Amino acid sequence: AAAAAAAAAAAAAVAVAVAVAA
Amino acid sequence: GYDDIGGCRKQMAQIREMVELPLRHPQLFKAIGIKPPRGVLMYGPPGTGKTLMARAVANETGAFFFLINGPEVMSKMAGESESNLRKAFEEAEKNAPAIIFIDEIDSIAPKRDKTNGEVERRVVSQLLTLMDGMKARSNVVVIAATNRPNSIDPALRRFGRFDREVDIGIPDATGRLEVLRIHTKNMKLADDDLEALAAETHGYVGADIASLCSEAAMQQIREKMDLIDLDEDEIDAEVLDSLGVTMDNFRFALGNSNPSALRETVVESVNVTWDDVGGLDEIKEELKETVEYPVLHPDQYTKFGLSPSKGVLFYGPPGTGKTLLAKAVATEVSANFISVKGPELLSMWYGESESNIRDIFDKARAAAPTVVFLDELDSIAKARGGSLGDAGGASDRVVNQLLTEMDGMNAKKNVFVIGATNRPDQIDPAILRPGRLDQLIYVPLPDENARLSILNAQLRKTPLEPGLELTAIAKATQGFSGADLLYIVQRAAKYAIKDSIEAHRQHEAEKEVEVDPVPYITKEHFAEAMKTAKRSVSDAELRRYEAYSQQM
Amino acid sequence: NREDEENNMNEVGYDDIGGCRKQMAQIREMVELPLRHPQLFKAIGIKPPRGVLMYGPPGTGKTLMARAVANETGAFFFLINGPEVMSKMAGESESNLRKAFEEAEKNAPAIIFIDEIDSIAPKRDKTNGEVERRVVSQLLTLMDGMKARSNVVVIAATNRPNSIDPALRRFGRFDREVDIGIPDATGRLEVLRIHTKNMKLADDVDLEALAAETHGYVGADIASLCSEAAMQQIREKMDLIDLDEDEIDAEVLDSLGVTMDNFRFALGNSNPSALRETVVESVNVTWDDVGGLDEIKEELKETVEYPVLHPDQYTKFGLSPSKGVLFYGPPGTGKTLLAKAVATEVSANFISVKGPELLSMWYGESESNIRDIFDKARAAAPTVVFLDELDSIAKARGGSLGDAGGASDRVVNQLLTEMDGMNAKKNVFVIGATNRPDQIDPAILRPGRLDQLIYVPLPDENARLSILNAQLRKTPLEPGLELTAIAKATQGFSGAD
Amino acid sequence: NGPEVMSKMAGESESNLRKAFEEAEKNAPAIIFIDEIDSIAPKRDKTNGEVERRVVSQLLTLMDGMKARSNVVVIAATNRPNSIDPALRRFGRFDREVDIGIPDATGRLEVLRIHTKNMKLADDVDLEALAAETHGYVG
Amino acid sequence: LSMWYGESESNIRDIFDKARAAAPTVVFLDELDSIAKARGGSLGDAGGASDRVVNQLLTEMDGMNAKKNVFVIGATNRPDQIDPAILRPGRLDQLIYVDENARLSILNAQLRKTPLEPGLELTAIAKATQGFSGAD
Amino acid sequence: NGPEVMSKMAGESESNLRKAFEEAEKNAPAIIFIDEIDSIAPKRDKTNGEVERRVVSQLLTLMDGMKARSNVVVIAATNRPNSIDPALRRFGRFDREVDIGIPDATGRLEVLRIHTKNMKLADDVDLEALAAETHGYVG
Ligand SMILES: [Mg+2]
Ligand SMILES: [Mg+2]
Ligand SMILES: [Mg+2]
Repeated sequence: AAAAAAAAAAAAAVAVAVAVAA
Repeated sequence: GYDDIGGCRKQMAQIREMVELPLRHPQLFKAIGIKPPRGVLMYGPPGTGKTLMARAVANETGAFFFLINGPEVMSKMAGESESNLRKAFEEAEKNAPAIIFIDEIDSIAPKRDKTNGEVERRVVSQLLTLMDGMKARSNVVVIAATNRPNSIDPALRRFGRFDREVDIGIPDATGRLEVLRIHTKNMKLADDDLEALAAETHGYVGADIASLCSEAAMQQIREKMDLIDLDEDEIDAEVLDSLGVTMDNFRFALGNSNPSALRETVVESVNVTWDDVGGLDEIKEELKETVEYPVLHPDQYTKFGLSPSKGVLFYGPPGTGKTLLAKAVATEVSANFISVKGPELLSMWYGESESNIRDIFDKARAAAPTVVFLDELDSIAKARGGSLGDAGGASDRVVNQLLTEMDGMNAKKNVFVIGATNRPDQIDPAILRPGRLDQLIYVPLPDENARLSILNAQLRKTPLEPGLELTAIAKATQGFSGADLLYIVQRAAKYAIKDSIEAHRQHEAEKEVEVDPVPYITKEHFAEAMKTAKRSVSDAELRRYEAYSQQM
Repeated sequence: NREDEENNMNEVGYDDIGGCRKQMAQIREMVELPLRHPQLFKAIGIKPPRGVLMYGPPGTGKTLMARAVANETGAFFFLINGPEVMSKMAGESESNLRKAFEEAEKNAPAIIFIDEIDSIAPKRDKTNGEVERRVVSQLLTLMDGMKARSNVVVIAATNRPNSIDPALRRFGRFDREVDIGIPDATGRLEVLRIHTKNMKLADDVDLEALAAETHGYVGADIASLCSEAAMQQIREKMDLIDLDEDEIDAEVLDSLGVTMDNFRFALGNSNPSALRETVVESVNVTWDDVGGLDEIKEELKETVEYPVLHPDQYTKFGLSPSKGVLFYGPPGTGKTLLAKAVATEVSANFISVKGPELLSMWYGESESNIRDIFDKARAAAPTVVFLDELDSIAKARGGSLGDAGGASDRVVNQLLTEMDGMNAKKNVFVIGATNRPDQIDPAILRPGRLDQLIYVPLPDENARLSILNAQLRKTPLEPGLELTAIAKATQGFSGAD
Repeated sequence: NGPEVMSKMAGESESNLRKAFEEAEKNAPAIIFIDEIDSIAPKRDKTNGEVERRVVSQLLTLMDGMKARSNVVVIAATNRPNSIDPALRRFGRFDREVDIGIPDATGRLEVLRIHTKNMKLADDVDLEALAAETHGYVG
Repeated sequence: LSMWYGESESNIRDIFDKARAAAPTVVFLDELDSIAKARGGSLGDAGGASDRVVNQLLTEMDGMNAKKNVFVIGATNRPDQIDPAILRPGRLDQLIYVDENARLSILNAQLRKTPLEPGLELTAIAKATQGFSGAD
Repeated sequence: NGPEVMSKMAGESESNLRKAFEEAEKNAPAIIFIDEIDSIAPKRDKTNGEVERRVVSQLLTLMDGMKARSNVVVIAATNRPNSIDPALRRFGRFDREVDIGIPDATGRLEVLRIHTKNMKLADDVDLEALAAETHGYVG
């Protein structure tokens, strides 16, 4: 007989940066 | 029955011909020399009645029928699901030239791109082979019912499996009236105009009309027992024969109903009236006819030969009632309305933000006509080009998604975007251009007569002294805004409440030893309210807005 | 013997449910009328609704309502917890649910109840696994198809209805969506009467004051308060009595009398479960601890206590009250101390938030956190929210030429729309304290967001004397000392100095 | 243990929770300690996986629901409560959250007495100075 | 500007592949400044998208021989912000500088399928409007 | 080793740790070596993946709990101690943080003598000057 399974691998995020000018 | 369904006369005729001609006289198809197809798909929004029409076709057709559904095919025993589908097809052939209907194919169509299990892939391949294995002389047609067309295995779209599809869309208002009538014959009708109810009903589709009808019926039933005081003992026949759902029930049901598509994005019922928006008379009129013509006289637009404008931007300094105009429009538009705030759509997960923009515009197109109010559009429309690396191009992606979804509004489905920003200087020059967002309404500082109108509109509910003169106030307050006047009135009200509480505690002490000593506001209250009254207008900001308006 | 007696009182009748009169009655009609007077629905022509969705914050008695209806109705009842259906075996969870529905139909007309549907309706579009999507498809098929429902009604309970598949939120599957929100003051009064009629209370019991002083408790919160009070009383009396593990005399069992001191102490040591995450221990500051600012103290006290104590007068004139206020002046003048005092005496809830605390390195969580905080504030209203140093979070949008990633501009836009937008604006008061009012955006200081611009000037000699008395109110001092000289000698100093 | 329940099989974790609770109620009037809840309550909103929210729903049902508890008391331990679902922090599920913070000099003295009772100390040693000079020790 | 990371160059690569496959063709690049924006002024970027797009455009336009006879047409409002590395000889050297009669012809072409009033002349609108454009 | 226990599959890395510790405590009094914990100690607050929190919690439970250890000792190895969860740097889990820095010139001489005992060099060359020339060369 067969069976099922759950799976959760990863995702993708985005970061935010601060800059300094001159 | 076949006539039971309605609102989609063209599609019902198409499907009826498609199902009857290869089933009533297949011999003529052989004589002409065309092999009729075996697979036929219908796709549309939820509640359109696809299952209803399929059931009616199963009923009105004398030929034998069989129903299959996606989630009941797979089974614990290995390889037994494929055998189940195979034996289903063998019985479909062996019994008679029947018609087989598979419900919710999307459960058995994971696009084979995100599909990872081996049993699911096997079942998909088995069904693909069986469909391809349906010879010309099979003389049995399969009918597929998909709720969403994008999550479909492209292999199923190939010729020989599913060539004829029908996008059963939301019915016309006249079709909506026809469906309402279909619901309205069985029930006991009061003496009195479903045409008006359909002309005012805009976003509801199919089952939503049934929901409205049921809700009105329930309200009618609710008034009856409470007045009759009917108890658990028994029902009174005099009540039973005296039953007719009136117009007021339908008013109540419409006031307590919303389209199933918008059920998630319902909005708080805040009430505003056209007399609450003091001043801005020309603005109020121009907005109302601009909203009323495309929604009531589509033929007039055709006669003119120029489609109406779609976007608009309200701009001005804060406290000029722009959000108040948005509320008033949301209250009195006779159409759907979705309020959207800028930062709400953004999401950290990469792509999700644009997905949210896409789905919100999907609902906007679904519940057409609609009025999407984007408050503080600047948060989205930040001018760029030197940002370089900061947010992560995600803001640029959002702006690109909004731009591509704002120019892609065809003549159909007539969706109006209302913008509201305080500082238009930061908006992207692209969006402000015509073709995507053309109209620009400017909300100047109120005139003195407009100021008086605003003042009178804010004290509509407040009991007032008989000998109250507001002309002096207007002559004094020259550069103020509606919010400033609201602050003045609230200060006066607070002073009055303080006096009333003082008098009430004095009277309570007297009792320990009229009800309202100040039933209305007094002139002294206004005198003290204006002692602490100031204007939030920044003269420099005024100059900047004037310069921008001149540049316009 | 006791089993029969226990069963009778075990069931919680409809009278047990309180504070939700309108919604409870509506659902009672929906469940009873087709099972008490079906004939009217055959005579009128139309069928009744056969689907209901309960939604609201937790501990709102929705599960209590399910138990109450199950106890009241004599019809068959089927109970299904949400995650309970699935199993390791392939294709058996849907088989199990189908078997459940078939059994429900086979036996009698029945009411199915599916608890925590949010785990079972993931919208079938954002998930990546197919088992959930096929379970959703199976539920949709059972709710819609040949013989979709046959004289059986389905009740569902949820906490996040917006994370549900739109097809499940449609007429024909779930016709009515009931919103059981925070109970009103009267509702809390009935809840208190329900929870206080069982145990024995002393004659000093007066529930009206307790219902008035509670501001955000819903259901179980109130029950918890009651329990805590009782336990405190038990601790007051389990101390005077010895350990006595063998048995306790009736005289201690009798004359318990949960005093008002117990109730007040338990209310002072409790808070609504909503604010349980954000609240912190607060220092104590008397009004006499705040020297000077007499007119400002009275103005703020009346402007906060009037909507909460005198709402009838507001409806008499039918005008909304002022909400915001912004103090500004030189630092250390006593602004933050005044805010602490307001937190200590005022009855309304206090939400203390630091200025740059809420900023995030990720994308969009600043505005999401602002929305979450503001939702919490408007949920458990009346509330007092203190924004310390608005110039840290509020600036003129776009002023800084150097790119910040747009975070600050988007945050300020979120603030603007929350202080003035499509808001209910019932009972939320924004208090600001900044010593540099030039850096704040001109829109925030507008009336309708921040209508009161209060300047806190330097104290005078009499105010310095008042402050000296306030801070010398505890420490012992010289009888021969007169502070008049100190006042005559201090001119430019502040309270902190 | 906290992560002891999570498994590769779909739904078996909740089955394990059901078995645990049913055995606990079937055996005797028991006390159930669930350790390190910070890994089994990710607020149901910041997380993206499906199994964890399902486990959270199972736990919420176990704590409150039809005949939720009878002669069973649940105690939990965690190092960060702010990263917990509010639905678990309500009366009926988790009535009261007790805090265990930094002891003072006297508290440090009892802890020192506890920890210095079994070894052979010198006669010239005292615990008062040690309890005073020790400031930030968590015991 | 493909959302997929790095694909912002593959889009231009396969656009020029579709151009060179169906030779001859005309690639009308509208609003060149938005694409080129020059280089150097803003050293940083969101993954150097700008500089990578300009380098892809230069390396997929300078590789055009006498075969495949492609032709790039540009148009802009601001000619100041175009890259001199793309205005160089050997890549794109032509400079076409772009009235009343054109305004009258535009007004007569816009009013083709329109029931106009017979007593109406558009020469007044042509003479009154001088520095206008077809969109307005 | 550090990254070899991680499993993207749900609830399997924890099982791997369970089997590892069970075998470790089954055989005999044992010494365990967990290489590169910095891949399994992101402090549970910065990273967004729930799997890291779950593995950290499982490690904490294994290193601390009811009848945690019996006659075994655990040692860790890392290059970035500052990027570690403070709950892992506690007495009873990892009490002794030993440092290993660059050896002295004498250390270089000793290492060379270790390296040049099995090979064969010439007489003329000495290792003292060679050790002195090797200033920062480590291991
Ligand atoms: Mg259907
Ligand atoms: Mg419950
Ligand atoms: Mg301060």
